[PDB]
Amino acid sequence: PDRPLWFPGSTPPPWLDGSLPGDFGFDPLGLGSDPESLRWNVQAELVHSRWAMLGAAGIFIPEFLTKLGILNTPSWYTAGEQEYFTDTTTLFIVELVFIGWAEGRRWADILNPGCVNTDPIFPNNKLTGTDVGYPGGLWFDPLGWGSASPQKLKELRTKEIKNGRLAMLAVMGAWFQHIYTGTGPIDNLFAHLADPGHATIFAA
Amino acid sequence: MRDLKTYLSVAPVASTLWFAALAGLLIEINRFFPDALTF
Amino acid sequence: KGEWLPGLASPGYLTGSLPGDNGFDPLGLAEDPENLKWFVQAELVNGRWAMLGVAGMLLPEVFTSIGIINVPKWYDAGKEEYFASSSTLFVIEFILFHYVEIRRWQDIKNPGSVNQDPIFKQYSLPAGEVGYPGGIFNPLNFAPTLEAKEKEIANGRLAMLAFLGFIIQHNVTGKGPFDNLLQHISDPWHNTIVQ
Amino acid sequence: DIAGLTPCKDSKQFAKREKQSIKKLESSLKLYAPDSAPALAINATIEKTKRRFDNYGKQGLLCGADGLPHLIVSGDQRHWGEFITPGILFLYIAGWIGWVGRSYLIAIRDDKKPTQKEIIIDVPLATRLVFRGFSWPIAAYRELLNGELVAK
Ligand code: CLA
Ligand SMILES: CC(/C=C/C=C(C)/C=C/[C@@]12O[C@]1(C)C[C@@H](O)CC2(C)C)=C\C=C\C=C(C)\C=C\C=C(C)\C=C\[C@@]12O[C@]1(C)C[C@@H](O)CC2(C)C
Ligand SMILES: CC(/C=C/C=C(C)/C=C/[C@@]12O[C@]1(C)C[C@@H](O)CC2(C)C)=C\C=C\C=C(C)\C=C\C=C(C)\C=C\[C@@]12O[C@]1(C)C[C@@H](O)CC2(C)C
Ligand SMILES: CC1=C[C@H](O)CC(C)(C)[C@H]1/C=C/C(C)=C/C=C/C(C)=C/C=C/C=C(C)/C=C/C=C(C)/C=C/C1=C(C)C[C@H](O)CC1(C)C
Ligand SMILES: CC1=C(/C=C/C(C)=C/C=C/C(C)=C\C=C\C=C(C)\C=C\C=C(C)\C=C\C2=C(C)CCCC2(C)C)C(C)(C)CCC1
Repeated sequence: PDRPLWFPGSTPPPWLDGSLPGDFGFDPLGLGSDPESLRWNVQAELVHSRWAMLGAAGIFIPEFLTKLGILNTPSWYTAGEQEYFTDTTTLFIVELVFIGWAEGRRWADILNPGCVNTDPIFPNNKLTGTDVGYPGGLWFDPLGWGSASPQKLKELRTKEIKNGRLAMLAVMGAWFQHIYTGTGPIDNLFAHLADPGHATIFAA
Repeated sequence: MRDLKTYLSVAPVASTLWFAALAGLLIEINRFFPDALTF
Repeated sequence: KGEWLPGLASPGYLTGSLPGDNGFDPLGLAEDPENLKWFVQAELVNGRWAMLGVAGMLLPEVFTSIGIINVPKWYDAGKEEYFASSSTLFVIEFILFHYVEIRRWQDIKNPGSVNQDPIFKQYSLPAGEVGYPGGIFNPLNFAPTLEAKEKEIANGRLAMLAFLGFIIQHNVTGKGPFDNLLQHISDPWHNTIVQ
Repeated sequence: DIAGLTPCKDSKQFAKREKQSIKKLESSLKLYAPDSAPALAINATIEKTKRRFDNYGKQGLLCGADGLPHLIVSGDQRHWGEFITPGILFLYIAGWIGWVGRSYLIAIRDDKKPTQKEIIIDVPLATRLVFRGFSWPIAAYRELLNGELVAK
């Protein structure tokens, strides 16, 4: 409510208090001005953050070890085009039925916040989350680190969304660098570390 | 934003978006299954 | 009663009264109560024929594969020669169904109006629900309970799906349903919609 | 065959037409280097021409003396793909559009200023009616049977 803003001296939009984690008053196009949309965009930002972080660590760490020798994992940009134990199109069907189910229940939870906290096969199992986007329970917060004081939950979720935002620019950078340069990300960083003033986005 | 969403719903705007989507659909059906005279 | 989609608002005309109510009418086919009444009977009769047919399609193929009988595949049995011409069979099938189905029809239009024998006018079905004639159609006197009706409808919905599978699977693999299953068990990760 | 025609798969003028057509494109093809973008493109047209002619032959289309397919719409069961079948599909879609269209005018007809939802689409309402079209034969038949479809 008196927090640092993405634009010091500017005035934050009325729909952004500071009660949301990662609230820095940035929405110059009013994409979240309607409260119904702002709640949907929070959930969309949360899942974009969590997929980007898994994706970032899934392309930066494995490529970081193959550039050496600890791993031999192929280029992240081409790992999809190679063949596996079954064909790629069977893996995609198994992915949809498995991810669609998990996505379906998350969807139901967004539109009806308490309806899917109970295990449909063994109704003894239950999730523990109170807020949409933080399902809790044993399967997603087995340590109990998700249930804390609202002061710590504000920071912990701000750490969550900040790491997810950075990961989003990073993953999108890894996709763009691989097309403008011609190698992997670990190569780009060393090249820029070999000569910082010249080995950049300029080649001409 | 709600004013903008109202404008985006006005007859001409909703028509181009509807017919654009329609044209794309019919074009791609014709790229995938061209020269269909029967059925 | 049940939810086909946990957390989704059931249509308001699906009130938990019909066996098999799981709130599933997303396209609103049954909002008009008279559609609902007719579709209940239509689901019962399609599900009952699917159960007879799917059993008649799958189970004989299973018992040939075992070797206790040897009968044609279901999509070949029409070719076989029978004591009567197939056009003769069809005419008697038409005449017998025409009588029996108009009678089922009258009871939908006018419940109870056709429960008595028209020839031996001393015999009669007892009063009951449409689509559940009972009496001589229930000679073992099973209680037509809610649970029984719900199992009837679940089995009918599954057989209807299975019949859909037999049809599409045959026009894609040329073989028969128990064949598709045995072939799939062989090495499943390679024969699964690769055709 | 029907109407003195012959199957396009047996028709000499049909085959001549494919041949004259490919020869036309090959006269243009020979202008360009074989790797070039125009060569690939003209070749793409050529293969599509070949796919088309074999496809019409395999679908059972009858041809006239002109070497062109002629459609049989009379009802004959060997030619339902030429009218009955795409026609059922047209009526199904056309009725869907009209039934949805009527659903929207009825939904807004008792509103305060009804012409306001006619020049500014209530898109939320429309997304809720758009799938009423899937069952228009049953819904329209039902409104008929109980006096709801036509006014007196
Ligand atoms: C809800 C839409 C709708 C419906 C159900 C009908 C239905 C009918 N019209 Mg009508 N009509 C419409 C819109 C509609 N019309 C519009 C917009 C115009 C202006 C161009 C006309 C002009 C028109 C003429 C000039 C004639 C008819 C006639 C007829 C009758 C015979 C069928 C016919 O000729 O179609 C003809 C259809 C058209 C000429 C054009 C309409 C097609 C548009 C694209 C459909 C409406 C789209 C609408 C925007 C949907 C928005 C819904 C969304 C918000 C959810 C039938 C009662 C004829 C008749 O009276 O016969 C008895 C006749 O002579 N109509
Ligand atoms: C960054 C992007 C979002 C950027 C959007 C921001 C800027 C929008 C900013 C604004 O809207 C605001 C806020 C307010 C408005 O007023 C103004 C604007 C300016 C409009 C999301 C990317 C989201 C990117 C995420 C979702 C991608 C996850 C990808 C994972 C799954 C990848 C997995 C794999 O990479 C591995 C791990 C290994 C490989 O070998 C194989 C594969 C499969 C490739
Ligand atoms: C009749 C039944 C099949 C009976 C077949 C039997 C007699 C076969 C007999 C024979 O085999 C023998 C024994 C011997 C063989 O030699 C020959 C034949 C002659 C072949 C199939 C019905 C099959 C019935 C089908 C599968 C019905 C599926 C419809 C479902 C999916 C509708 C879903 C939804 O409609 C809801 C409910 C509401 C909406 O809101 C949403 C949507 C999605 C629209
Ligand atoms: C009323 C009466 C009265 C008296 O009193 C008494 C009594 C006698 C008791 C009664 C009678 C009754 C009876 C008749 C019953 C019958 C039933 C059956 C038929 C069922 C089926 C039932 C049916 C069923 C469900 C069906 C199911 C099916 C399945 C899923 C299938 C699967 C399949 C698939 C697809 C394909 C592959 O490849 C193969 C398989 C895997 C194999
Ligand atoms: C078969 C055939 C044929 C013929 C045909 C005929 C001859 C027909 C006729 C027809 C007729 C003679 C008709 C009539 C009709 C009438 C009327 C009376 C109608 C009306 C309608 C309505 C009323 C509608 C409504 C609606 C709907 C339903 C939906 C949409 C919307 C609307 C509203 C429009 C031919 C040879 C071609 C071909 C082959 C096949």
